[PDB]
Amino acid sequence: EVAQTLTQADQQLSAQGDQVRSGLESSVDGLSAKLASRILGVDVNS
Amino acid sequence: AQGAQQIQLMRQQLIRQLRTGLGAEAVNKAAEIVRAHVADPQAQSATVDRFLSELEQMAPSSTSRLRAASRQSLAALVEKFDSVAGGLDADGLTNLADELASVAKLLLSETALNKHLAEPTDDSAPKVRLLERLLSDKVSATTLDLLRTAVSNRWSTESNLIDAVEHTARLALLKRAEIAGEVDEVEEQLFRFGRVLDAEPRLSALLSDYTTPAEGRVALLDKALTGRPGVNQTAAALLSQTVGLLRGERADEAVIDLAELAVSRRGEVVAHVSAAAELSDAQRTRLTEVLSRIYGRPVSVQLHVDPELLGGLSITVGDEVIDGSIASRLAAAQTGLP
Amino acid sequence: TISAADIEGAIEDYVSSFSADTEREEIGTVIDAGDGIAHVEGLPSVMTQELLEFPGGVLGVALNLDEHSVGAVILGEFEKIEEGQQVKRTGEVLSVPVGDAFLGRVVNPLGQPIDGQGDIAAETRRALELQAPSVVQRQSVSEPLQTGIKAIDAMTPIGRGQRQLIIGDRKTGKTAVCVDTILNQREAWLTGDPKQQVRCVYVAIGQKGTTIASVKRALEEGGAMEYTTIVAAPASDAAGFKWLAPYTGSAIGQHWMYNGKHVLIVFDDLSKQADAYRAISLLLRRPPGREAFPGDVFYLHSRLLERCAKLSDELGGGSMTGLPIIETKANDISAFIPTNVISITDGQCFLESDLFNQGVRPAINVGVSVSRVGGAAQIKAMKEVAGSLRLDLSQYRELEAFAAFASDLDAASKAQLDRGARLVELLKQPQYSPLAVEEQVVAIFLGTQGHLDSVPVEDVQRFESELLEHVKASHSDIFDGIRETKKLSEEAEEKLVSVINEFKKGFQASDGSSVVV
Amino acid sequence: DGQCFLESDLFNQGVRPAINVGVSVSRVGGAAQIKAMKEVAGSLRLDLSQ
Amino acid sequence: TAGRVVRITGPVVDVEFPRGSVPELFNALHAEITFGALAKTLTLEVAQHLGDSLVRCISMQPTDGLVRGVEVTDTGASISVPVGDGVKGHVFNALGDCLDDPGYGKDFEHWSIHRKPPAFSDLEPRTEMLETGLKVVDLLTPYVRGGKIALFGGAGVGKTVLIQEMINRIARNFGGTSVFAGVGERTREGNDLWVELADANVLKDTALVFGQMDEPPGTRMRVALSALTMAEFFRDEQGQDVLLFIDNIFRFTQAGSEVSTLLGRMPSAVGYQPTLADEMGELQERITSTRGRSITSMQAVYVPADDYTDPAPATTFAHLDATTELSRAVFSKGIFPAVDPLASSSTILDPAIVGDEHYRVAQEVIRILQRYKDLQDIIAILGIDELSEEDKQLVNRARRIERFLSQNMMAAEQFTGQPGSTVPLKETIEAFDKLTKGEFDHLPEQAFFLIGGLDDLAKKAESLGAKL
Amino acid sequence: TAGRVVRITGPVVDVEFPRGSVPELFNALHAEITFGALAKTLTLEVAQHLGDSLVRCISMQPTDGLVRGVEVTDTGASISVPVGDGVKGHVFNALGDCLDDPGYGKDFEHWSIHRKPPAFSDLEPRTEMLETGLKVVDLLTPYVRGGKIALFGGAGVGKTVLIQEMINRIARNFGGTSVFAGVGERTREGNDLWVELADANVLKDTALVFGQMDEPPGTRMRVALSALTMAEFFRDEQGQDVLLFIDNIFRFTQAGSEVSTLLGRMPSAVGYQPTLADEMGELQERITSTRGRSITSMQAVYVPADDYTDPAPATTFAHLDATTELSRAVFSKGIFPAVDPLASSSTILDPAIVGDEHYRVAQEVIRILQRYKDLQDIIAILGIDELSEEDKQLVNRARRIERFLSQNMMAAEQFTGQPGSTVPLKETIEAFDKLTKGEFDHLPEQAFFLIGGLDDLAKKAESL
Ligand SMILES: Nc1ncnc2c1ncn2[C@@H]1O[C@H](COP(=O)(O)OP(=O)(O)OP(=O)(O)O)[C@@H](O)[C@H]1O
Ligand SMILES: Nc1ncnc2c1ncn2[C@@H]1O[C@H](COP(=O)(O)OP(=O)(O)O)[C@@H](O)[C@H]1O
Ligand SMILES: Nc1ncnc2c1ncn2[C@@H]1O[C@H](COP(=O)(O)OP(=O)(O)O)[C@@H](O)[C@H]1O
Ligand SMILES: [Mg+2]
Ligand SMILES: [Mg+2]
Repeated sequence: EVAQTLTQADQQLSAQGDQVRSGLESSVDGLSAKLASRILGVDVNS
Repeated sequence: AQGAQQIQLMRQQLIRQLRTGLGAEAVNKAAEIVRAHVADPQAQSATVDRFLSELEQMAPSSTSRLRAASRQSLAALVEKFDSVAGGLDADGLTNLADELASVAKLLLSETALNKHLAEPTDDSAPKVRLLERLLSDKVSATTLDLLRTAVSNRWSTESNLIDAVEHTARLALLKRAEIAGEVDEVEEQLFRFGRVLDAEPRLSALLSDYTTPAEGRVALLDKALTGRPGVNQTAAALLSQTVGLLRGERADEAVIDLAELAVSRRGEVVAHVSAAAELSDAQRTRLTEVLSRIYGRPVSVQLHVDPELLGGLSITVGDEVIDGSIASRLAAAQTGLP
Repeated sequence: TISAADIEGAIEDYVSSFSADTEREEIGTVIDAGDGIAHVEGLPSVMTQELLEFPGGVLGVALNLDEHSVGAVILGEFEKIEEGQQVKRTGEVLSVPVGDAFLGRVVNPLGQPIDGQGDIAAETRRALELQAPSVVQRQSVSEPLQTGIKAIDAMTPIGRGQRQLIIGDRKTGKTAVCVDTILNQREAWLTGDPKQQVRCVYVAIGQKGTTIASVKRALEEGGAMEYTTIVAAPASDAAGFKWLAPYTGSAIGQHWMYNGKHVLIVFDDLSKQADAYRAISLLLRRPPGREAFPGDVFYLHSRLLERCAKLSDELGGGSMTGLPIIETKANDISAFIPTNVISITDGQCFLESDLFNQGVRPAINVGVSVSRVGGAAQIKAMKEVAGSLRLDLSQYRELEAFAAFASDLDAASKAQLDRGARLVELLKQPQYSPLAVEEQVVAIFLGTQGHLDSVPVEDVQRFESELLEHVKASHSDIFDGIRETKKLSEEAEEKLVSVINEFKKGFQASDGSSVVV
Repeated sequence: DGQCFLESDLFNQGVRPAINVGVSVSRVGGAAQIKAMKEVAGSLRLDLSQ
Repeated sequence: TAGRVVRITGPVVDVEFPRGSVPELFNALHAEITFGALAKTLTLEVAQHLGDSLVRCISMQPTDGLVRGVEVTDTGASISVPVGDGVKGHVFNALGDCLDDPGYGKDFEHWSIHRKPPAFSDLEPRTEMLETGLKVVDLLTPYVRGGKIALFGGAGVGKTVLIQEMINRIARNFGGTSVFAGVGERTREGNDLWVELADANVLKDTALVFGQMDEPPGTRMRVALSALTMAEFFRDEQGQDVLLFIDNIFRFTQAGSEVSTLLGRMPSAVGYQPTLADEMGELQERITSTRGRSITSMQAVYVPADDYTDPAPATTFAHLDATTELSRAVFSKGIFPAVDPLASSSTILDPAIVGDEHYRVAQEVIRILQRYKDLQDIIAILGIDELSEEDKQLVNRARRIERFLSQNMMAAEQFTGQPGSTVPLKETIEAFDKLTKGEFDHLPEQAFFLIGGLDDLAKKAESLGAKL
Repeated sequence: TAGRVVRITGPVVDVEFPRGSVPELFNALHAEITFGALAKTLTLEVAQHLGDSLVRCISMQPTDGLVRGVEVTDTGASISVPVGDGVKGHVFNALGDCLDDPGYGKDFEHWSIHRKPPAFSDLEPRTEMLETGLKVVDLLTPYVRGGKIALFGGAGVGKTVLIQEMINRIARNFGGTSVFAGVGERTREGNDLWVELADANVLKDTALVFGQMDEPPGTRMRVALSALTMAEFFRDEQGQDVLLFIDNIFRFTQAGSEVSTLLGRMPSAVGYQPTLADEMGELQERITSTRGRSITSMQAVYVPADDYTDPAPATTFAHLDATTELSRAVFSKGIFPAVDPLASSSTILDPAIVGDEHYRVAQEVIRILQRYKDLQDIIAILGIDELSEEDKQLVNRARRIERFLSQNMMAAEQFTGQPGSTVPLKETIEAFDKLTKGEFDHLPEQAFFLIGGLDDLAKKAESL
């Protein structure tokens, strides 16, 4: 039973991770710009 | 319960994998963004200005290979040279430097003579007698007295004696430069030659070897590097002398040591500064002042542009570095992400 | 149901709060490198044993400091080191995170998890070389540390704060004894009382990774991972990690000990650590001595093992019990490292291959095994029942030569022979099956009161087990009394005797005989 | 590819050549013998060791 | 941007490079020997950065004919060997060159032979029996499928014969891939194995990598890594069960010790390199099965001078799931395979895995043999007649048991002319249960020598004048 | 005039001093570790003059956290320990620091721990006997005044009680004092000894000096000299008999070997330091009688591999005057002290020293005990009745003799209310002479348990 649950949960987690990877692709730009501004020391929207 | 723990742990592991991927993508995107930001040279100037302001805010703070006996003896010899050169004329300084270089090369050639002159002994008068019987009248009075002083003191190792003599010669030439009022030019030329030698390993290797005749090596240096039209005469003479008296030290390292000695003659500290682009006069003055404040002693800045810096400055003083490099910031970002 | 909100928030908090303001740094240069040792010029203000950072996130430890350069033991990824690389000083000596979050985790000698279960929340940090408790910061070892092994708990008892060496040839059952001790601590853990709970630290030095995984599986099967931490330095790890792993485990255990907890730490095994330290020293050109070991290997082990102490009441009364393991070659306890560790510890359990092959498992040689703490580490019941065990076994070993001449022997000699045979059978114990102190007391009571005299030797073991089952199912009040009072009362003793007689009425010898009377 | 161990104790006993049969072995075996010899001496070494 | 040879001493070569062109550690460099008789291209593995832009390297080929100051080229990477399904059925050397078909495999994917072991979280204990058909191995030292198995022994005790026997029994009917690593062993043995595998039709499923004892120390150091790299590719990429055979793994350590002192390392105890345990740990930890990816590795471990306390075998012991220790005493008694039943061990020999019956029978056999070993000296001096009757019975039982642990092997025919035999595990357990109970005490001990199961015992006893 | 650290290699530190300020050999130098976690003051001992104003020293404390170039201060003298009556009742380390009260004794008179033995002319040329008052020791293994006594015994044999008894007897009978030197002392055992002596009330008469196991080899090497220096002050300045306990002397030898290895010296046979004999002689020759006062030493000796020909025990036994073996067999019988009368021995059990009557009585006792030991096997297996009548007579006499060697010790009073007894040597000799003749064979065995002389024997006989 533990093996069956582990495989089913692995498949479910892989599908959910694919969905989350698709979803998160929008907000990388803003946080990357924030990181660039922080390291550069000057607040730059670009 | 173990199975539930495993399921939750794999869920957390997948979360961690997503976190790592997102962080890596963010770091790459930020690297591209900053690379674009540094396209404008005004951006590089602004980054350098911000780093200089940070240095201004940064709080202040506070040759070593020679052993005890050799270091003390070299200190005595340099003090004696300082006493001797109280009013020596420039032509006399050049002659003294040439004579000291000749004596150093002689000590190199006469291995038995060097060993007998370098073996430690409490008594000094017989050493003085030997030195006089050797070259009492061949060389001038100042050179004879300096050699007497050199042989008088104790040397931890034989080689150091030769080094001491060479050191004296260099000082003499530098004194001449000081009399000429051109120490800035000689320092600039020496640093330039050291930098080109460092970036040209083949010439450094050929010049560093001591088996080939010294005259040929000096001629090669002249017709290759130091015989060019736009070269300071004093710096060229110093470089030729050191290469002719090389005991095995690497040519680039020897030239860097020569430049360090030249700057230390004024009491300054050499600071090697790497920048993304050449600084401005105001920037140079600001950097010199802030470095002097941080280290107290006056600092001479040897700017060395490198494109991989991307901004800020990377300063090196002694064995201690302040890395304002934007590339360093990018590396920190790329290594600090979970 | 992984929501992107948490990932986005974590990364946003990281980037927004990311500041790398320039700080003045002392930097040297790698002047040479070879087989895990890097010589680095510069770093004039570096401390002895300081941690150094090499490019690519490589870590080294400064051991040799001279005028020319610094010798540094590389803790991993040595192949990444190159002449000319820039080395930074961290300004800190070796230190490890410590906290309750390390329970149930497998970490490397630096405290970094290697079990893949995520980060470990560190309560604080401890330097690996903090001094041991001083002579006036301790109190006499008096609390028993029950290993659940009858041979050890009766013949060479271990008290809390004691250093008991487990020494023997390979495959003699040392790891088994230590794992049995850790498993036995589970009931004390479930009690929930910190005065009884024992936190276990298993330090694996030089073992292959699958062996460490097998040990972890054994601990999980018994529920010991709840209160056990594993510090792992497998055979593939750099010699520096093998050298430092015992100190990391000791630091974690010390953090627990100084907070009033009781800790049991197993070093499996110190011979591998000594070999790794010898490798480091030889690669650093330090003078060798006997067996090529450096002049401070005894200092290595003694400084490691003197941190296991029973703290005074002023310091919280915590304790750390050491169970170092030593692998002898051809049972040569006279070798250099075995001699040192034997001199260092408070008692020894000598395991032998000949005993193991004879069926005596655990293969402890009771004749030479000793515990200097002795009865001070036993409860009153065990002291009473186990008083005669040593002399009885010595007499049995003396008389064994006359096994086939029992008829010629006088009555006393034959009785001693039979009693000794039964006692030797009694001290045998299956693996992964520690016994509670009350059950051990009852079994030793069976052995030493003559209640096994009528039982055939070949059945003794079985008898014992079944008897211990019977009581636990019908007369647990005996076990409860022993556990609560730590002594066997006269009423409890007579009830146990009557129960034993009835069970004997009910028991069957394997040869069809009767064990009554 | 094997060794012929010679012992002084065997030599003095009159066993000449003093080959210690137990610890002496050829790593090629029957491949180095003619068929007749391999047939008549198949298990001679093991027999002598026993 | 090329280096030049500065110092040459045996297999160790010092090479000076320009600034910023020092090769990374373990990088492969190339040098030319132009002397006609010995003309070749030396491959040198960077071992140390000595400072001053100098590097110390181990030559993979003999340095005879090498000249100071010759150009040294840096390939920028470690020694790499071909990987893929194409290596099966071919013979390679430590450098990946195909011996039986020069130029073959040059277009395959190439993997560096230096690699980190699997992550600890990927490791999984293996507790599945691998039945062999050999009585002693199946009973007292059960092998583990996907586990690490070793055959320990001194020179000429039967390590190679047993390796060939296990190739016959395990690899012949193996679904997956086999990798054989000849490490510092006899070239004649390598040729014999090559021909035997070709005739048995197992060669098509086997990759052979030979670095022989005539090679310089560097080749003997790196051939094991090359073969292990091929096996690792099969495990991690192709995802199929792998059989790995190494003979002799001790040669890796021996070559390391041979070059250690020339590399400037102060010797450790017994003349070994200070880094013995660390190098052996790296190599052995690479040889393992991960979760879901199985490598059954069998290694022949030479024990120097029959001394099992020697640091090399002593350090190797920690890396094995199962060890079959061959004894010179057993060999000299004419018992084959010369397995020491009291010294050998297996991690899966417990009641949980092998069952109560197997464990009990094995423990009884070990106990009887231990008692017999204890009584041997008394028997030698005072004779058997001075033992108690029970001890006489035990001595007879032990002699019969020790003879019955011997077996005629498939690979041993060439030495005895007797065809080999295989015994099922159930038959072995039943036979040794009967023996430990004295059910065959009436048969002569010679009836138990070099046979298979109980049918062979009955036939031999009948031939000897007794009835089973 | 201050030096600076140049090289650090574990406990080995190289220090460079100005040209004319090099410290003498064995001088104590002070350095500072300022790192917060490991902050401390290192005491270095100048071991070698390397030349060019460099010296090589052994750090007494771990060098972790030490930085190159830190100032090193020369104290101008070797390691010096406090001396005087103030050191009694306190615990010190090899450097003289008080462990139970830091700073205590820092103002006392301080004596360098490196001192020469008494001048050859000041040595007593005639050996003397140290009348302890214990029957077994006085009769069978008399202790040499100003001599050396090896002590052998496992755990649970009464060794600690024996040490307490000797402390009591030297303090009370001889009006002396005791210095305990724990060389390679286990911290647990050191604390246990401290508390035990405090409980027994003998701590006031004892000065404890601990060189612990977890300290670098230098302190373990020098702790014995420190304790010996305290004892030497007590002998020479206070005119007191001193009893010095060393435990374990083999650990002193092994610490010397470790130090020699650390300094790069080539090991001698079996890996010991080349100067093993010289170091052992320097330590042991300071333990002698001089000017009427003496230091008597009882030293625990470890024999590697049980090999008495091993260089360490071989060198140690060149200085030992007596051997006392404590046996668990004797202890189990209840005989206290549990001294094995047959394994123990003394080099002054010679008629020329102890007298003819003493030697005769001791030899008779030894013969009876040896015959009893021989008959023990027959008794155990064949049964007592199997023996002849003369064998039974000798068994009874030997049992009475062996039980009479037991004594009620002063240290035992803390366990049983009964106090201790001191049997004069003449009384012991005559009592054992009578016993060997069989003049008390009719008395019950228990009458010979834990008593003093003949008066106690008669008193207990009437009680039964
Ligand atoms: N009490 C026991 N009863 C039966 N078998 C036991 C017992 N203790 C250990 N064993 C078995 O003995 C063998 C050796 O045990 P273990 O691995 O604990 O020994 P070791 O001395 O630590 O070994 P190594 O040299 O591999 O580290 C294993 O098969 C273990 O299952
Ligand atoms: N099962 C066996 N039966 C008969 N002879 C054997 C057997 N095993 C080994 N031998 C003999 O012992 C020799 C050594 O075997 P081998 O394994 O090749 O050497 P090593 O043990 O050194 O690897 C063989 O050449 C063979 O003659
Ligand atoms: N003369 C005696 N009278 C009563 N009890 C004693 C006597 N001698 C020893 N003992 C007991 O025996 C034990 C011996 O322990 P200890 O004195 O530490 O010596 P060891 O270190 O040999 O065990 C003590 O706990 C003590 O109670
Ligand atoms: Mg183990
Ligand atoms: Mg072979």
